[PDB]
Amino acid sequence: YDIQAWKKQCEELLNLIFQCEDSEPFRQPVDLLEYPDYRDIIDTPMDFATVRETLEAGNYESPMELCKDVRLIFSNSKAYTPSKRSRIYSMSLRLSAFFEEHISSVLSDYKSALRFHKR
Ligand SMILES: O=C(O)c1cncc(Br)c1
Repeated sequence: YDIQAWKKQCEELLNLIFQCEDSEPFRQPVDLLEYPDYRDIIDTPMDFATVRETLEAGNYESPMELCKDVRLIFSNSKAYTPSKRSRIYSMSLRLSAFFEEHISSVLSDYKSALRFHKR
Protein backbone atom coordinates (compact mmCIF):
# COMPACT_ATOMS: atom_id res chain seq x y z
CA TYR A 1 0.00 0.00 0.00
CA ASP A 2 2.93 2.38 -0.67
CA ILE A 3 1.32 5.18 -2.72
CA GLN A 4 4.74 6.39 -3.93
CA ALA A 5 6.25 3.03 -4.96
CA TRP A 6 5.29 3.34 -8.61
CA LYS A 7 7.96 5.98 -9.25
CA LYS A 8 11.00 3.80 -8.56
CA GLN A 9 9.20 0.87 -10.23
CA CYS A 10 8.82 3.01 -13.38
CA GLU A 11 12.45 4.13 -13.19
CA GLU A 12 13.50 0.49 -13.10
CA LEU A 13 11.18 -0.46 -15.92
CA LEU A 14 12.61 2.40 -18.01
CA ASN A 15 16.12 1.05 -17.23
CA LEU A 16 15.05 -2.33 -18.64
CA ILE A 17 13.54 -0.66 -21.70
CA PHE A 18 16.74 1.31 -22.34
CA GLN A 19 18.73 -1.95 -22.24
CA CYS A 20 16.33 -3.60 -24.76
CA GLU A 21 17.63 -3.39 -28.35
CA ASP A 22 14.04 -2.84 -29.44
CA SER A 23 14.04 0.57 -27.72
CA GLU A 24 16.86 2.06 -29.84
CA PRO A 25 14.54 3.94 -32.28
CA PHE A 26 12.54 5.33 -29.36
CA ARG A 27 15.19 6.44 -26.85
CA GLN A 28 15.45 9.96 -28.11
CA PRO A 29 13.04 12.13 -30.11
CA VAL A 30 12.63 11.00 -33.76
CA ASP A 31 15.35 12.67 -35.80
CA LEU A 32 13.43 15.14 -37.97
CA LEU A 33 16.35 15.45 -40.41
CA GLU A 34 16.10 11.65 -41.08
CA TYR A 35 12.25 11.72 -41.30
CA PRO A 36 11.35 15.15 -42.73
CA ASP A 37 7.61 14.48 -42.97
CA TYR A 38 7.35 13.21 -39.36
CA ARG A 39 5.52 16.27 -37.98
CA ASP A 40 3.07 16.19 -40.91
CA ILE A 41 1.75 12.91 -39.48
CA ILE A 42 2.67 13.06 -35.79
CA ASP A 43 1.14 15.79 -33.64
CA THR A 44 2.91 14.93 -30.39
CA PRO A 45 6.31 13.33 -30.55
CA MET A 46 7.23 11.21 -27.55
CA ASP A 47 10.27 9.14 -26.62
CA PHE A 48 11.64 7.28 -23.60
CA ALA A 49 14.18 9.96 -22.61
CA THR A 50 11.35 12.49 -22.42
CA VAL A 51 9.31 10.05 -20.32
CA ARG A 52 12.26 9.43 -18.00
CA GLU A 53 12.98 13.17 -17.71
CA THR A 54 9.32 13.93 -16.97
CA LEU A 55 9.35 11.26 -14.26
CA GLU A 56 12.64 12.42 -12.76
CA ALA A 57 11.50 16.05 -12.76
CA GLY A 58 8.52 15.02 -10.59
CA ASN A 59 6.08 15.89 -13.36
CA TYR A 60 4.01 12.73 -13.37
CA GLU A 61 1.35 12.54 -10.65
CA SER A 62 0.57 8.85 -11.27
CA PRO A 63 1.84 5.84 -13.21
CA MET A 64 -1.27 6.17 -15.43
CA GLU A 65 0.11 9.48 -16.75
CA LEU A 66 3.46 7.82 -17.51
CA CYS A 67 1.62 4.96 -19.18
CA LYS A 68 -0.26 7.41 -21.45
CA ASP A 69 3.06 8.90 -22.64
CA VAL A 70 4.68 5.51 -23.20
CA ARG A 71 1.61 4.36 -25.12
CA LEU A 72 1.96 7.50 -27.26
CA ILE A 73 5.48 6.36 -28.30
CA PHE A 74 3.88 3.18 -29.64
CA SER A 75 0.88 4.81 -31.28
CA ASN A 76 3.21 7.31 -32.99
CA SER A 77 5.20 4.42 -34.49
CA LYS A 78 1.97 2.77 -35.66
CA ALA A 79 0.78 6.02 -37.21
CA TYR A 80 4.08 6.90 -38.88
CA THR A 81 5.04 3.47 -40.17
CA PRO A 82 4.68 3.01 -43.94
CA SER A 83 4.10 -0.70 -43.22
CA LYS A 84 2.82 -2.86 -40.42
CA ARG A 85 5.77 -5.16 -41.23
CA SER A 86 8.45 -2.45 -40.97
CA ARG A 87 11.52 -3.01 -38.81
CA ILE A 88 10.92 -0.06 -36.47
CA TYR A 89 7.21 -0.73 -36.10
CA SER A 90 7.90 -4.44 -35.40
CA MET A 91 10.32 -3.32 -32.64
CA SER A 92 7.59 -1.08 -31.21
CA LEU A 93 5.15 -4.01 -30.99
CA ARG A 94 7.57 -6.18 -29.07
CA LEU A 95 8.51 -3.32 -26.80
CA SER A 96 4.84 -2.53 -26.22
CA ALA A 97 4.15 -6.15 -25.18
CA PHE A 98 7.12 -6.04 -22.80
CA PHE A 99 5.98 -2.68 -21.36
CA GLU A 100 2.35 -3.78 -20.91
CA GLU A 101 3.36 -7.02 -19.21
CA HIS A 102 5.55 -5.10 -16.74
CA ILE A 103 3.40 -2.01 -16.09
CA SER A 104 0.28 -4.01 -15.16
CA SER A 105 1.46 -4.72 -11.60
CA VAL A 106 2.71 -1.17 -11.15
CA LEU A 107 -0.73 0.18 -12.00
CA SER A 108 -2.52 -2.44 -9.87
CA ASP A 109 -0.33 -1.75 -6.85
CA TYR A 110 -0.78 1.99 -7.15
CA LYS A 111 -4.53 1.75 -7.48
CA SER A 112 -4.65 -0.65 -4.53
CA ALA A 113 -2.58 1.81 -2.44
CA LEU A 114 -4.96 4.66 -3.28
CA ARG A 115 -7.97 2.53 -2.37
CA PHE A 116 -6.43 1.59 0.97
CA HIS A 117 -5.70 5.24 1.65
CA LYS A 118 -9.30 6.21 0.84
CA ARG A 119 -10.61 3.40 3.09
O1 LIG B 1 10.48 3.70 -41.00
C1 LIG B 1 9.67 3.09 -40.20
O2 LIG B 1 9.23 1.98 -40.42
C2 LIG B 1 9.29 3.82 -38.96
C3 LIG B 1 8.32 3.34 -38.09
N1 LIG B 1 7.98 3.93 -36.94
C4 LIG B 1 8.62 5.06 -36.62
C5 LIG B 1 9.60 5.60 -37.43
BR1 LIG B 1 10.42 7.25 -36.97
C6 LIG B 1 9.95 4.99 -38.60
